[PDB]
Amino acid sequence: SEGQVHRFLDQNPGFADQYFGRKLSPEDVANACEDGCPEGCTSFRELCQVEESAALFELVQDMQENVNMERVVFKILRRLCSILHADRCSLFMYRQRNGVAELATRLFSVQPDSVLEDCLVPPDSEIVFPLDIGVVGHVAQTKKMVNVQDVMECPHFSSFADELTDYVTRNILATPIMNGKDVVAVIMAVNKLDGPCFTSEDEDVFLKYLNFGTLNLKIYHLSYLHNCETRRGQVLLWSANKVFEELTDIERQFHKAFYTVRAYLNCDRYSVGLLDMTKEKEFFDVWPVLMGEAQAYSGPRTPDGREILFYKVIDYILHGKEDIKVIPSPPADHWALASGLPTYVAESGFICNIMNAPADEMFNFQEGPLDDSGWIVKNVLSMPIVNKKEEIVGVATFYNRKDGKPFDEQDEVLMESLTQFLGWSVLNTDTYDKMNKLENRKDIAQDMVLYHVRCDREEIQLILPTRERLGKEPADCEEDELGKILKEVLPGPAKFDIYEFHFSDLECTELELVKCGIQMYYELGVVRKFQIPQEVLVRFLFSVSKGYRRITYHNWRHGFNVAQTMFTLLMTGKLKSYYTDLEAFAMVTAGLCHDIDHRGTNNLYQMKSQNPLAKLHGSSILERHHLEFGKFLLSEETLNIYQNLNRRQHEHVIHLMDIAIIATDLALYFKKRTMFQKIVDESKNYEDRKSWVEYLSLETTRKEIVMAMMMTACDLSAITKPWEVQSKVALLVAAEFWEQGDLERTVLDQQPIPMMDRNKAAELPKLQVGFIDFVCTFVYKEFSRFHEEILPMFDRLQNNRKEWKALADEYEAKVKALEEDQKK
Amino acid sequence: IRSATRVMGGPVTPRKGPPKFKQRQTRQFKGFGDDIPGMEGLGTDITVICPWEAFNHLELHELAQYGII
Amino acid sequence: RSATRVMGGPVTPRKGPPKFKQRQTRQFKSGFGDDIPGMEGLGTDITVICPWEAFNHLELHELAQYGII
Amino acid sequence: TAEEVEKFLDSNVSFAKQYYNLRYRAKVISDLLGPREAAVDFSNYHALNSVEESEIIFDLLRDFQDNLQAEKCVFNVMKKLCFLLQADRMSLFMYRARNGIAELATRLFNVHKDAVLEECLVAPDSEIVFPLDMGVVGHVALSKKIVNVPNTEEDEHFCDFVDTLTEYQTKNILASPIMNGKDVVAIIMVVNKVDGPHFTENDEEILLKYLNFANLIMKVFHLSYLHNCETRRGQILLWSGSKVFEELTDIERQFHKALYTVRAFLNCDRYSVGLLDMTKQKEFFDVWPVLMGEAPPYAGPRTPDGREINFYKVIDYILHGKEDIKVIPNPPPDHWALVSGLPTYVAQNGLICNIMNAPSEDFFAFQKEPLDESGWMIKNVLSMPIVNKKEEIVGVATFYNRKDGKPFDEMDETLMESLTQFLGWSVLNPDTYELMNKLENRKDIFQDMVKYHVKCDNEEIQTILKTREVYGKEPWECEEEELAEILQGELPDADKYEINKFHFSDLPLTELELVKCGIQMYYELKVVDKFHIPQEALVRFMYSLSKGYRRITYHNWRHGFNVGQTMFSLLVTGKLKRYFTDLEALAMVTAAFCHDIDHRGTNNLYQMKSQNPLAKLHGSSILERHHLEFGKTLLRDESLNIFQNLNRRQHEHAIHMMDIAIIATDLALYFKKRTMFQKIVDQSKTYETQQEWTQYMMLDQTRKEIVMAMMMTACDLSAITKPWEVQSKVALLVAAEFWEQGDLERTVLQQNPIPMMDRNKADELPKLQVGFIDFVCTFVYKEFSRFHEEITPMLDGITNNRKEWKALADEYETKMKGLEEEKQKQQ
Ligand SMILES: Nc1nc2c(ncn2[C@@H]2O[C@@H]3COP(=O)(O)O[C@H]3[C@H]2O)c(=O)[nH]1
Ligand SMILES: Nc1nc2c(ncn2[C@@H]2O[C@@H]3COP(=O)(O)O[C@H]3[C@H]2O)c(=O)[nH]1
Ligand SMILES: CC(C)Cn1c(=O)n(C)c(=O)c2nc[nH]c21
Ligand SMILES: CC(C)Cn1c(=O)n(C)c(=O)c2nc[nH]c21
Ligand SMILES: [Mg+2]
Ligand SMILES: [Mg+2]
Ligand SMILES: [Zn+2]
Ligand SMILES: [Zn+2]
Repeated sequence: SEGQVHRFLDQNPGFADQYFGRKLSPEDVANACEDGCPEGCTSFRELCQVEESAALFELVQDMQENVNMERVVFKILRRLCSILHADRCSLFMYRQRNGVAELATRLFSVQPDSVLEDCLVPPDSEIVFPLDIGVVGHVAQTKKMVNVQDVMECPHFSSFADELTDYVTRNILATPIMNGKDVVAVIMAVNKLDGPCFTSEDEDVFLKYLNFGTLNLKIYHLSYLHNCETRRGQVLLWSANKVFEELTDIERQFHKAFYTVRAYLNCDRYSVGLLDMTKEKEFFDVWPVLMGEAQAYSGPRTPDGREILFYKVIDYILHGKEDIKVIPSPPADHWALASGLPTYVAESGFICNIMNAPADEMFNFQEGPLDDSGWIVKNVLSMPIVNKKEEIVGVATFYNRKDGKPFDEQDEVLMESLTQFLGWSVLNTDTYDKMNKLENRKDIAQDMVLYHVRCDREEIQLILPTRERLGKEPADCEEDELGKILKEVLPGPAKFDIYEFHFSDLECTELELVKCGIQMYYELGVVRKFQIPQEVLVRFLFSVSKGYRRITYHNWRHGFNVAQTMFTLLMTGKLKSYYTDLEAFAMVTAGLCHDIDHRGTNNLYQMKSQNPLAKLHGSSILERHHLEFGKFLLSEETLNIYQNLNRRQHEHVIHLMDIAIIATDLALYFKKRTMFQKIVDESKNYEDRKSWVEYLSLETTRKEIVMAMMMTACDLSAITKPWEVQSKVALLVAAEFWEQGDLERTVLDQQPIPMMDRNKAAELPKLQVGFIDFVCTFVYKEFSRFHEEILPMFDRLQNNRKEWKALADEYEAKVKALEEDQKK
Repeated sequence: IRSATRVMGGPVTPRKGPPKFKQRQTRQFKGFGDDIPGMEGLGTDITVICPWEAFNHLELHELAQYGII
Repeated sequence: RSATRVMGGPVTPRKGPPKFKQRQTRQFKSGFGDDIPGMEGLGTDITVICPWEAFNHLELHELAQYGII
Repeated sequence: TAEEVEKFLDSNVSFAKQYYNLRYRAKVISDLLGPREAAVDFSNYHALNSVEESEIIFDLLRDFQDNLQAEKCVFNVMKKLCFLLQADRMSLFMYRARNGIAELATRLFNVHKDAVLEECLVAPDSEIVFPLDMGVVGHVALSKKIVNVPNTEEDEHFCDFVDTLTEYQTKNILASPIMNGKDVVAIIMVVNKVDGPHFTENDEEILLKYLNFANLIMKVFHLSYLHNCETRRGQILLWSGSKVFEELTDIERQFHKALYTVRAFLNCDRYSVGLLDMTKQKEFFDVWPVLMGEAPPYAGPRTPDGREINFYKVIDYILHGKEDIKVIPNPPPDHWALVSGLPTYVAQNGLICNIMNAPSEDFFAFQKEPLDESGWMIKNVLSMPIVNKKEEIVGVATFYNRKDGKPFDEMDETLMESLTQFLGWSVLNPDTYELMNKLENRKDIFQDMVKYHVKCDNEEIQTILKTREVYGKEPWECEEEELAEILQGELPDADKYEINKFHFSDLPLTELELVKCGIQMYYELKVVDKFHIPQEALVRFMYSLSKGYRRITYHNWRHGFNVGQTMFSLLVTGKLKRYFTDLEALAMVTAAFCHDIDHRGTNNLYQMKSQNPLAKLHGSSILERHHLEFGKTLLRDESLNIFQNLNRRQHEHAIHMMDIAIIATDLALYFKKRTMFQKIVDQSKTYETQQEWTQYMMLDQTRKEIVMAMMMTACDLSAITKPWEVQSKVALLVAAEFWEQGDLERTVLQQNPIPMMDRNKADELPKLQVGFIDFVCTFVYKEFSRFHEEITPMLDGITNNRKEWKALADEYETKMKGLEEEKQKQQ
């Protein structure tokens, strides 16, 4: 009997090793095997070896083509089931969510004869298993192979699959597939038909035979991780590119960043909601609640203490046709807000992962078709968006991964990185708002400054009495009428002798100086050539006069004196030969506004006191401020005397003004001083004056150097005045210096220099003599040598030096005869 | 067909209770920037302007007396 | 000694006209962005108006007449 | 015995095989898959039968362990293929790409039938680098196919450089590429078939069949390398993003912070960063000497942007030994990183440079000696530029001596390119930092000029505080007593001018007299002595308030003084002070005096419609918040601070009261909170005596604030309760201002003004005035009359004014009616 043969074989180990360990004839092994084995095989061992080697080679060839994973592991599971004489095997795939581990199913009830259709499980049929329930959880958590002799005696065993699948288990054997120190999957064999329990040989075969499925799963896991990391890197790079494009508000930045990376997320829909950031309410909004007219707020509150209020929601529909929608005021029944998950996320600040949203109890869902397209929510993942101050500014929620699988650890890491990067970028929005507010404040301050400096309607009537003579406002007057009015009021060319080197303003009022300033412009002839409006000219002169502060020395009188000295240098000194009319226009205009807003202190005091002037401007603190203020006044339409000028002429005038105003700095004059000497020396040998005038009229750089030198000479012109005018101005500068020294002593608590203290007020003649010897003499001697018409300046300078020296010797004799004679 | 696991509709699990959620990632990536060595030299200065060019020491002293320095 | 019989350094049967790669400026590079859908109604758009919601259109029109609104 | 059993087994050999594979297959599978040193006769060359084929197949399968050392496994496969293919030597040429030009270096060389790993492994310094278009190796790289060369002489693309170098002769070649699916990963080769003319087709079949095992090993190696590189790139980018957004800082500190943290993810011994100077154009005094001929023009390298190449700061990161970080301002040309000349070349061209075997390079000048005592010597470098959003090079970053002793490859280039791309984008933050600093400084400068133009100087203060005449000292030297005597001498009498009455008129008085009356008002509240207010500061503050008001048709200093006088009269004559304290009353008056300090003559609607900067800044209540801000600015000045002798709590309470008062002047806000004041007034009538009501109100802050707002609103509109003579002129002033704003609206903008503003309808003023009286003022005045009996004069005055305005409007309407029927309709 066949059963008799089988039993006699199995209960007789002595004979079994003998007959099967026999040299079998080649034709016998040829007939025994199906089809025909090659000549190599001669025994059962060789036949089994050849067959198994061929099967393993075919399996390797299958893995070679691409990443199949499922098919290869199914075939090796069938082979292992045949080898082990079991009847069931399964594949449980490791997955991590919310920081906890799970063991889903990927292959179930694989039998020695089966097809991939009846063992593969769709994502909607997996039996998830926590890391505590069941033997599989123990295997996953202990990272060790587990053999169970009897299931009924196993403490950590779960029967959950038995009722569902209607099966009874009597033996279990499992092992974790590892990719280093992380579990990838577990493979389990159930209900050993071979015998009562798993023998040691079956354990050894199970351990050895699985070194190939481990390789396949390792390849699959490595490919998945590489793809995920590449996608995360691309997302971060694109977000960084979009964030740094410009400075905008939070909403624009968030929308750009979220829209640009819509292809790297692989999601059906995702919505972004923005939370209000109002910390406190105003008095007129808290009054009704405190008076019992309205009920106090009672609802969810963020951990910062604010009120959850989504004031804007942006939707991204991607499954069908792209439809980006922005909701101004999100209704309470919005398809995203109605779940209640974003509100809970805002209250807590937790990353929430949902596997089966319809079968949920904490948050309610629609549990049906959201839209006519029949898109049903199946997987949700929500994260907060916090800045560097740990304040939630929004909530991002993602739905329905495209591939049809629940959100795993990699997706959580990717989207958390995206939201983390977007949270830090809020610092750009704060800087944007702060910049806008600063700009608005500066513009307001500039307007308030402009109102006070400008000349109003009533003030202009002191110079343009059109309200009575014409009975009309100056704006509506005609050019001819304005000129006729101006002719009478304006002083005559020789009334105030504005052409001389000895002009004194001590006998004229401020209005007289303004009228003389207008008369200089009329004398230069630029009024009729450039079509300068006369009302604009008068208003500009009055505004410039008002711009100067009411300080001791650097008041409007100093500016007018410098302008008049430049005018007489151009006209009386015959330095106009080298310059055109536009250059003279710009020169006079720059001379008027060279000390427009002097505060009464020099540059060094600005540097030492950390004034904002010393911070905004680095090299020439005050001299750059005056130019900026003067150009600010000229930018106004009503005060722009450059209204009718070509673009090239305007740029030329602006460049000349920039050169002239900054040139008044004494340090720059000291540095670039020998170039003027070289130019003078070149002039002295060229030829008669006509050829030199012809040549120098074309050299731009030499003309600019002479321009700067004339600026410097005009700035210090107060010394080349007659001794009556001198010795009176010299007291004003001393008073200003003494005031600055007092400010230095009280505020900065530093001892002033011997020039800048009231105690050494008897050494003024010596200091004046030293200043004359050091600074003025070089420039005035060089200008006298250049043009012989400027000799009176040098003569008066030498006379003033003689007078100051005589005073110094008198003081020295007095102090000598006191100290070294009276005491001794 | 009845499927391998005999389960339809959605994933089943033998775990009941309130779900747990991850806290955040707010420690691994978190005076500003002062512990970095070599940090002292870096920083914009307010003395990047040349005081004066090649001048005699007596003239340099004289410039200070007149506040032009 | 060595299987490749060279110890000083790598050897190549070529010459020395060094060639270097150009920077990529096509993928990422080439207000700023307005073609994005939904960008029009997403700015600051400061138009905060008090709803009033307590004045009928008679008194509302009267209030608007005097310019207080 | 089982003789019948063995006969039965012979009868059905299938059953015997079944029994054997049930009870014995597991043992043979366990033994074969375990260490068994497969026995194949390798002594001679012979054909392989099924048993030996199975043995060699189970080998190369025993090696599929967890460690999976690629080199050892591929070496074993090659050693077996040597016997299988009947070849003499084999080698492995790895595939790498540098500078966009792919190379083919060697890793395994000269493996024969009986060889060992140490004698066939190739160190990184012994590689034979081959271009991709020189030999048959390059041909198989390009064609991506197996190539068989029966004779080397007939081959056109065969190179004998290795043959001469390795004193070897090759007559046969057969190679095949190992691919990851679309990109080659390595090339295997055979040479000099033993005991044969050339490699046959069977050798090709054997090589193709046994190449399967090496493909998986190459795949796992490549996948692991790529995954590691991508993870490193992601970490680098995220760390850099974290460190950039910490705060706003200049480029140097930001770059140092970004580059210090990612030092671990960059597998380099050294790397340094140099910073270029971005100055584009000099100034006139710097171009004068060059043009005049005092200094030779600059001659040297220039960036493609058109600037001089100057490195003003270089940061060195040394990591091979002890971690040192140094910064060298104005580095000399002798610097170790700059002496090579590669940074200057990169700055000139803006190209990514990858250099292998740097010492043996002729284009540049690299040091060929140990740079330090440890013997660290430059072998491989990589330098790339940093480019901002305007295609301007900002700096150059260089990297040296990869840690694993291998030349830089494509992945390193991509990683560092992503890092430098991120760094170049982040330059926006330092630019915004500098712009912010400049804007803040510019704002601070302009605000001082307003302070000077509004503050009362020492010359104007002598018009009231005549200290320079009664004494010889300036007000600073004088003590408080002398100032008090001078003030009491100068200040006008209170009852003579009727400063606490509801009919006070400012028409005869002058503005200086109004300032003196304001000082007298402050004195009359007994506030100066209580809080130790400096009298000089009080006078200067009042004069500054007088000067700060614009010379507008209506909103002059006179209007502010009228509002302040009305508030004082309400506090004193109206007996509304019983609730508030002295400090609250002081805040009342001070906020009343500065409610429209800087009015421009236009309402909030014009500010909103014309997009004024005030509308952009404040938004909700433009002019009221502007006035509050400007008024608080003046009080913050030391010379104009009357709150200086106040503790923190008192000062905070005063400031809060001021903000409550000033904003409350808004008409919409008053319109939205009338019913609450009505409810307070109604509640006031449920108490028996006034004393109880005063006691209750003194402890209710919100109702006091509501009364604050209502009294401010009543004082703002107080000009409509004056006798007929004053109203007849104030109405015309207000109408003129409104007409001016309307004609401004018609010109600058393009909307017709409302009938309340257009100049043509100048004869409908009585109708608008009576409508305004009926709409706004009557409610507040009637409520205040109900609240306190002493406010009735205001009610009777306003009702008389309404009667007169109604009479005028009726006369005008009758005139218009008559002029339109007898003259226009019926004729
Ligand atoms: N019907 C069926 N159940 C299985 C199979 N494999 C494992 N199980 C069962 O799934 C269960 C999961 O928890 P356990 O590991 O404790 O015990 C296991 C087994 O009882 C299989 O192949 N078919
Ligand atoms: N000595 C030796 N030379 C080889 C080996 N493999 C390839 N080569 C030689 O190196 C060369 C690489 O490109 P070739 O086309 O010149 O052909 C090859 C052969 O000439 C090897 O294993 N040993
Ligand atoms: C005050 C300073 C600009 C230089 N400066 C000057 O210009 N004048 C006219 C002086 O008399 C004078 N005395 C000292 N410094 C002087
Ligand atoms: C708008 C504001 C001037 C309020 N206001 C006012 O105070 N007075 C006195 C008026 O006559 C008037 N007429 C309109 N609005 C007016
Ligand atoms: Mg000056
Ligand atoms: Mg107002
Ligand atoms: Zn000057
Ligand atoms: Zn007002």
